[PDB]
Amino acid sequence: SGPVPSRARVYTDVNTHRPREYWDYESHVVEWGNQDDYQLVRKLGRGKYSEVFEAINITNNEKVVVKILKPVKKKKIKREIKILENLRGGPNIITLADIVKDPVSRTPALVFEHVNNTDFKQLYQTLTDYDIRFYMYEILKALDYCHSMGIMHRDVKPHNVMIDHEHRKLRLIDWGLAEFYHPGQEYNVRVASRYFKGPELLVDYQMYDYSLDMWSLGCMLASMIFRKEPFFHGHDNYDQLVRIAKVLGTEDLYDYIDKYNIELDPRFNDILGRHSRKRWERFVHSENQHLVSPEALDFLDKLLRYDHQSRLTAREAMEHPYFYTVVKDQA
Ligand SMILES: NCCCCn1cc(CCn2nc3c(Br)c(Br)c(Br)c(Br)c3n2)nn1
Ligand SMILES: [Cl-]
Repeated sequence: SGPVPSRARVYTDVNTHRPREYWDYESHVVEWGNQDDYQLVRKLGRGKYSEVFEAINITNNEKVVVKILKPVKKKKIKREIKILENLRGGPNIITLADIVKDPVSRTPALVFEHVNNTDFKQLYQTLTDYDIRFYMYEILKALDYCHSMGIMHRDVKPHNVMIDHEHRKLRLIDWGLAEFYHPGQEYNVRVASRYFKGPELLVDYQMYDYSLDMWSLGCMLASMIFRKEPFFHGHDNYDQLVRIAKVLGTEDLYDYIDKYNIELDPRFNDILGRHSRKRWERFVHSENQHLVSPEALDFLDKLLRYDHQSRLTAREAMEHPYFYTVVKDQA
């Protein structure tokens, strides 16, 4: 008996109703510009599968960010580009400015709009209760859009969220793991970062959807309001589930496994054990209480679910009382 199939509650067939070329990214033709149009100023960091540089466009003298791609399948490069082009102009989505190759190394490079970003290691420790609600709302705008455009991000984490706190603007970046959602498709579970992997990835359930991003959002929200980074601190993919089980309890976990008839890895049986579902007040203490509210806990609780079908959609999340003040001020 194989695993029970699954479909997305929302935006299920959006890609099917679009032209083939929208999602069939393998056939997409790429027009490569010249890297000589950009002069690298300084290195912004050594990314996961790239080298990221701040650069200036010598044509119009404007600051950009050049992301030199590390050698990956051309198929995946076309995917990231096509997804970036499909989402351009969208709310809080990073803007792909250009696509170039170095004249010598012939190495593919992506050029993005610049964002005056403050790292979350320095920023998140300063954010107020409102700041969290505000920026969470901005990410939801991005998630709701890309989900509506038939795209899972599959790598939602603080490092992929550039925040210009001075101008209160937010950009969701790094779409290299993003993929088009098609109903019935079995996806690779080896995506996202370990601390932000959804349970479906940890138990190897391949037929997931947009709701994967909502779990990652939940992990982010938990780490911010509780000031515990990361919230689920596992030492590997297996222990990660154990860390989650020690919070959400093992009862809902095994029910989740039974519902989708998931064949659990033989390793899991001993390390999981038996754990109760903890109350969120346990994580509330003297230093984080000013960020924790009954609305926040209610909203967080509806993001962090084993059953991906039972998690809030992005739009549902935006309509939560947690964001009532934010919505009002944006009018
Ligand atoms: N934990 C120690 C601190 C070092 C880690 N770290 C990572 C970063 C982010 C660097 N960065 N900025 C980017 C901008 Br702006 C754009 Br636009 C794009 Br696209 C990318 Br990819 C960026 N990466 N800071 N500290
Ligand atoms: Cl959604």
